[PDB]
Amino acid sequence: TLSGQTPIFGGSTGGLLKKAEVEEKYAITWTSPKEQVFEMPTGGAAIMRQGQNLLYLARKEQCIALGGQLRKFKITDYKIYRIYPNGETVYIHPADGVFPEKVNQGREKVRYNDRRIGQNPSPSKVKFSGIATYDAPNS
Amino acid sequence: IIKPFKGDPCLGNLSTPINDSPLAKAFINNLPAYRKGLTPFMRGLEIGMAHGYFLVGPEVVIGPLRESAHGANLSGLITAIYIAVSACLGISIFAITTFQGNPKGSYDSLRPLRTREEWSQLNGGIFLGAMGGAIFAYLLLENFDALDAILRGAVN
Amino acid sequence: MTQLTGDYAASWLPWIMIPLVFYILPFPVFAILFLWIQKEAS
Amino acid sequence: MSISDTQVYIALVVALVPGFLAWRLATELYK
Amino acid sequence: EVRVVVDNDPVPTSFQKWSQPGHFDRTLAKGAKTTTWIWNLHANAHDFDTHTSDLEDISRKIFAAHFGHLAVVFIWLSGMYFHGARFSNFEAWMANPTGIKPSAQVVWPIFGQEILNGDMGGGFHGIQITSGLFQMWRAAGFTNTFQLYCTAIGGLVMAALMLFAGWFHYHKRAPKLEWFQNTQSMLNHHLAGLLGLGSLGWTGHLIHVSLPTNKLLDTGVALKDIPLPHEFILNPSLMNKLYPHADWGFVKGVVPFFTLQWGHFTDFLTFKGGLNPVTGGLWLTDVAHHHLAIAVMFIIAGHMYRTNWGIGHSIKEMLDDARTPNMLPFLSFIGPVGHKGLFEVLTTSWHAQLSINLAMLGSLSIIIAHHMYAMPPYPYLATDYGTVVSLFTHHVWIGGFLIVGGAAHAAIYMVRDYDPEQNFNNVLDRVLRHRDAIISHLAWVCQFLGFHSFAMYCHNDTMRAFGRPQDMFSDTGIQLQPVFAQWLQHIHTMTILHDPVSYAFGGGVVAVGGKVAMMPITLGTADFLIHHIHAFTIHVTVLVLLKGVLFARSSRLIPDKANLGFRFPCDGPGRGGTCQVSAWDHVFLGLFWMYNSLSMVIFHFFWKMQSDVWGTVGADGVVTHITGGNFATSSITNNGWLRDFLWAQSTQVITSYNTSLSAYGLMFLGGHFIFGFSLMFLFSGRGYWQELIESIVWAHNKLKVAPAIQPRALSIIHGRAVGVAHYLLGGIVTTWAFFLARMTAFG
Amino acid sequence: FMFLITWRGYWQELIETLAWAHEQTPLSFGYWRDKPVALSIVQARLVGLTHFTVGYIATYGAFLIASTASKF
Amino acid sequence: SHTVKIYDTCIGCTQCVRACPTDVLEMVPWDGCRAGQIASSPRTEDCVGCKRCETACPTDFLSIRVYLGAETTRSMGLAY
Amino acid sequence: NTTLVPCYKSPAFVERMKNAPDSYYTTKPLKAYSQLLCGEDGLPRIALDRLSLAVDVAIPIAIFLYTAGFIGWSGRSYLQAIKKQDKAEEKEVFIDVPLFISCMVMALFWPMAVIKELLAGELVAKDEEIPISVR
Ligand code: CLA
Ligand code: CLA
Ligand code: CLA
Ligand SMILES: CC1=C(C/C=C(\C)CCC[C@H](C)CCC[C@H](C)CCCC(C)C)C(=O)c2ccccc2C1=O
Ligand code: SF4
Ligand code: SF4
Ligand SMILES: [Ca+2]
Repeated sequence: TLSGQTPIFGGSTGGLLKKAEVEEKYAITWTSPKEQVFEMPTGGAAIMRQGQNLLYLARKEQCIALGGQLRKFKITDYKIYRIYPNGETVYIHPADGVFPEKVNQGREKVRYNDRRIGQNPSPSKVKFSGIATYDAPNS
Repeated sequence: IIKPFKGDPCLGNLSTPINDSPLAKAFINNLPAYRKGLTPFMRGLEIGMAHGYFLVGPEVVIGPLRESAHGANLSGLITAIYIAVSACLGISIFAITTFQGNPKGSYDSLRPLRTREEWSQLNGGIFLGAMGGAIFAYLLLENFDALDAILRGAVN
Repeated sequence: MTQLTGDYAASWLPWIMIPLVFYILPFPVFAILFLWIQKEAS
Repeated sequence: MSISDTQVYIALVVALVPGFLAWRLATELYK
Repeated sequence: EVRVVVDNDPVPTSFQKWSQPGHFDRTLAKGAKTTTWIWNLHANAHDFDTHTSDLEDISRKIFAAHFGHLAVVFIWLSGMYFHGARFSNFEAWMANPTGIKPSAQVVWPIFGQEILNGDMGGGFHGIQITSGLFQMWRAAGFTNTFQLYCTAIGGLVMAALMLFAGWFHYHKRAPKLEWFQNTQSMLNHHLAGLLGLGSLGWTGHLIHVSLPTNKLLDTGVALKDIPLPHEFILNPSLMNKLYPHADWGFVKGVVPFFTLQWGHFTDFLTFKGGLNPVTGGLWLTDVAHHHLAIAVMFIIAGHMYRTNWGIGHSIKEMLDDARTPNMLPFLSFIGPVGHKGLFEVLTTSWHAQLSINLAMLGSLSIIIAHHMYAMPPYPYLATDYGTVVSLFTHHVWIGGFLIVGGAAHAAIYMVRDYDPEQNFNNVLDRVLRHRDAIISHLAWVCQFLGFHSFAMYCHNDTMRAFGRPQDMFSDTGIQLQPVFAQWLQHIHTMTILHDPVSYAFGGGVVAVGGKVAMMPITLGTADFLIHHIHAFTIHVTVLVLLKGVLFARSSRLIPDKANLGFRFPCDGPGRGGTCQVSAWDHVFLGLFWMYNSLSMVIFHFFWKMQSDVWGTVGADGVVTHITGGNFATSSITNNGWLRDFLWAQSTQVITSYNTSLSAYGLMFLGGHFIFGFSLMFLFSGRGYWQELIESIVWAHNKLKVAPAIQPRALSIIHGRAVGVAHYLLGGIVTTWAFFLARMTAFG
Repeated sequence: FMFLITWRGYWQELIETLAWAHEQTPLSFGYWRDKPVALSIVQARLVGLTHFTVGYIATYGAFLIASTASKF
Repeated sequence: SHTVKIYDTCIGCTQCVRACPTDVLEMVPWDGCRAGQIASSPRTEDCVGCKRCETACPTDFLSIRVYLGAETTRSMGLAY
Repeated sequence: NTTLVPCYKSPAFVERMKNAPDSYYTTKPLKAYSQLLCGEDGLPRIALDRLSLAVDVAIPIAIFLYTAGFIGWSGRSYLQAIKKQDKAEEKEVFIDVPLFISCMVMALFWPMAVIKELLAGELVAKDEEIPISVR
């Protein structure tokens, strides 16, 4: 699962709302070799600890805007979770342990078209059909 | 001092002297919307009566009928009937339409009426509340010349 | 004059049809038109 | 010479025939 | 230590970089690929914080560009004194400041535009100026046009002095960073040396040039008999029939000041507190005493901060001591840090200093506009009705642009110069930590006031059309009296010394000759309703601008907004659409709202003055105002603003063809063009326009006349900046042409 | 002109603020069934063209009617 | 729930993956480039729609598209 | 043919010459408008007749359209000059005025220089060398 001490943050207003209790809630988890201060994605500034840190955010763009901030503090070990309200913590970033910029094997060409972009079919080819013109199984 | 909301720095509120005082917490949590140990009819009956009583106010002295006396208090009552019919229409319409699988979230405070049998009982309270109050302030306004006398000793 | 009268036939009929379709019936109508907009499928 | 008092009430019940048939069409078009 | 440090010759002086435009940005110096390089060269020429990175080299560019700016004001200030010297009727106006109209700026005889040379009285043909220069030179003691000419010469040699000092302090002796960062020493010399010695120098001019000259001009010496101002110092017996309670000698007349027998000055340093009933302005004895109490208070307050002699205050210690062991207990909510780390904000970044110096200079220029109509300071200013309105309207617009600039650089500070290291839990961190509670309650009071100021104008508009004038918010129907503002008009007339200061409050009608200078401005329901239009439009102007300052870092939409920049169009069509999420597009939207706010301040002024203040007095005592009590009854419906103000008072700019007000009728209609022209850039987007250049580039590539500077449509930000630069130009010049055609058809 | 000059992300950060003040206030027992968003990009072009058109027609169809039925 | 398709004009410069704020794209191995990579979008349910991957693609008439489709609660960025 | 009487015997134009100022704008340019056709309100109209205003309308055509195609031909022959020098990116901002004047005096006889490129086929670019869209 997840664990860690929360950073020294004096409370905010841009934090979690009733969506985080009812639908989904994200959690970033990093570790720091320093008692440094960083900028919160929910507005303000907080002091991260020296052990395992743990911060609950509301949506995934707030975690990776924070994850792109820790990479400028030379902290590139963060794990992002997604916490459903029944307690199910899935682990979503980075999925394979490796960052999505550098290539790993076993990964799949998912949502890939084997044509140029300019040779997509016309929307009159797909008239009264279920598919869109960018799905288009020919080439 | 302003600390985070119930000890959670990640929640989006602050434990400020307005929402987390001793006074303003014991005033809000004792208003009939939040008072502990009330059936939802008695919540709505007390919420309604405080609202029918004042809503006849702004139409009997600055309304279109303010020049007369007997017809002024009718147009102030007729207003608070229509304000409180169309508001108690809107909360039967609210509970029909929000309790279908998401009872304000099954998974929490400031909205402790999450059942649809606790809201259909509330709607019966605000209707009979806001029209007992609309009549009590109507019977105290059409009988105002008879109530100026008994509060001045003019009736011996 | 100082009053809304009607010389036309059935002059009592705008007296009730103008409050009906404009401020008495639409809040019922906006309730019924809200109960199928926000009605759930299963 | 305007129309009578009854001719208004005659028009109101004749226009229930395209008022109900407008409901048969609006639901057969499956709102 | 507060010592001086410079740098000997840091920058060479050559025309080598004038041949390479765009040298400051690295992407602009590599060539002009498209026509966006043309526009990016001017949008980045003064962004000195992006040319370099170090604050030592930025602050030398700031300091040397102020000198080249001061050398631009001195060119314009030598053009106002030169036009009063050679192309004016200042001789004919000083003899008779009632019948002769103030005019400079004659027009050349070409293209038939000499019809603008209307008759100004006394055979002078020119344009009636409404800038108040003539009423200001009379208060300075100018009598002949030679003294105006050698002020315009003396400013041209002061422009070449200030232009030489910008070359000298960037190319020869440029200061270092620790010379700019002693702002305690700077406040000592600006309070005492600039604002204290400036109002001590001016109170020496007033009592030696202005107070003798304006005393003899009230007896009507008709500009032969008046002496030149050096003859009141060279001949000290000449200033003894005037002001006889003093001695007026070179050493013998000063010694009442040092022996503290200041009753010898009580005839030319008064505390009368009223308007001069022969001229209309304030007493120049009352003004000369005023600058002496200002120069004392500023030279005193310039010895507050600590330079290198130990004694004095330090702002570093005063800011860092406002934590919360030591506050008042009802405002002890601002942090155990307090505002430590805030002297490092206003010293290590010039955008933090510019946002305070613009909002203070903006709010000063509206306080100035509100005081020069109610306490008119110049002789024959208050009765020149074209000058009273064109000086209120000028400094309201000037002082409202600077407010929006004070909220632009309070947003460039957050995107660029904001540091979460030095601002942990201080008074600026704690504002961003609750910024959805500032904006929630601001967007409610903008909403509370929009219903209770504007929808009460729609209630009155419907009751007046219904034929129910007893049901609307009138002085005859449902009265809304300004209870707390009618009471301050009662206080400021029951505390009078013996003359009623500011006749706007009450008591007396100053009616110096012909027209009326000042009258009581009473307040009814039409003044209650219009001060809440101003309260509503100021709050939405704040709400637009404060939303761009607090949400310049991040939001719930884009949590990495400070990495996209200050001036970016959007973050794509995602999240439903995120156009105008930047901090720039809240300055852009707060410029329309500054416009709507200040155009109702100058419309409340222009109609309340005409109906309740200005007018003419007869031989009995009653006053017939310009529109005649029109504001009280008809300014409560905005059909009355349409009919009784915009339609009925534009009969002087509509019917201003074939006459001498002909240019105001053209600027009125040329103004309506630029407003409607602005809506091409505001309403449409650049993807239509880029896809329209491509069909026009084709017709040039066909005829082989295509350019290599490739034609691109303007940016998204650049297309919004030219849609607000035209709305705020053609909406101002149509009000400038209406305020001035209406009042220079009367006087 | 509000729907044509102001664009969508001015209003999404403002509805995000009024939806904060609704969740954190007492005695406000309503709650949105579907979350308030600022209405979309190609919608406010249509919502701001509907008012431009109606205000073009209510103004000229009241000037043409009243400047002919009064001064014939 | 948008639709991020990726076409074979890719060059494997990884610039769309570094520009994505929500980690929708990732680099998988391929044979038709010198980097041997091509982008793929496995987390298209996290597509916020912002088309920031489209401004970073350097191929002319870019090799990645975002087709804005049926928007949901995580494809519209609602923290409430 | 029309009711546009000349301004000599128009009974509404002679009042514009009766009460008028002098200076330079309503005396000599007003007696030069006397040979112009003017309607029933004394304002000189511009009609199109066969021969009485054949060259009277063709002087504003031929004088303008020469120095309309004199600005255009010196701007076209300058952009073609700086593209054979392979420096057109930087010569369009910094105008090489010894060449722009040389391409101006080559455009002084442009009607006998355009038709030397029409019959030679060098005025237009051919359709397979011009950038277009997906059509
Ligand atoms: C569609 C044509 C049309 C229109 C524009 C109107 C308009 C009006 N009628 Mg009506 N009316 C109509 C047809 C119409 N009528 C017909 C055919 C009848 C005979 C039954 C009537 C009988 C009638 C009476 C008795 C009265 C009016 C009155 C009025 C006025 C106020 C509305 C109201 O309160 O009464 C309510 C309207 C009805 C009871 C009947 C209207 C329904 C008709 C049959 C069809 C309209 C529906 C329409 C097709 C919906 C499509 C539009 C939608 C897609 C947006 C208003 C000017 C009042 C008046 O006189 O004002 C002083 C009044 O009391 N009408
Ligand atoms: C409180 C300061 C103050 C005030 C009220 C005035 C007022 C006046 N001055 Mg002035 N002056 C001042 C300071 C001031 N001065 C200083 C510091 C200098 C030297 C830089 C001068 C140099 C000067 C000259 C050369 C002239 C005047 C003139 C005048 C008269 C013209 C009208 C006007 O200025 O608009 C009203 C102005 C204001 C309402 C405020 C002005 C801005 C000051 C600097 C604000 C200072 C901040 C203050 C401590 C905070 C108090 C808050 C307050 C602003 C509401 C007028 C009575 C003219 C004159 O002589 O008339 C006969 C004239 O020619 N003054
Ligand atoms: C005249 C046109 C117009 C109107 C009516 C508005 C109205 C509004 N603007 Mg807007 N704006 C406009 C032009 C207009 N604007 C233009 C041209 C721009 C271009 C730059 C803007 C840019 C702008 C910005 C940037 C902002 C606003 C905001 C607002 C809201 C302010 C809150 C308020 O005042 O509550 C009061 C409501 C009114 C004043 C509207 C009139 C109310 C009528 C008279 C009562 C209606 C009666 C009844 C309810 C009708 C129901 C009948 C039924 C049959 C339906 C408000 C609804 C601000 C906001 O969001 O507030 C929080 C905001 O920040 N505006
Ligand atoms: C009209 C318009 C354009 C097109 C605007 C253009 C092309 C700017 C026009 C400026 C012209 C091109 C000035 C160029 C002058 C030349 C240098 C010629 C002068 C040479 C002589 C002086 C010799 C946009 O790009 C745009 C973008 C976003 C929103 C709205 C709009 C918009 O409304
Ligand atoms: S889409 Fe862009 S970043 Fe991804 S492989 Fe293609 S060129 Fe490289
Ligand atoms: S739309 Fe946004 S989140 Fe989706 S792939 Fe493009 S940049 Fe990434
Ligand atoms: Ca009434």
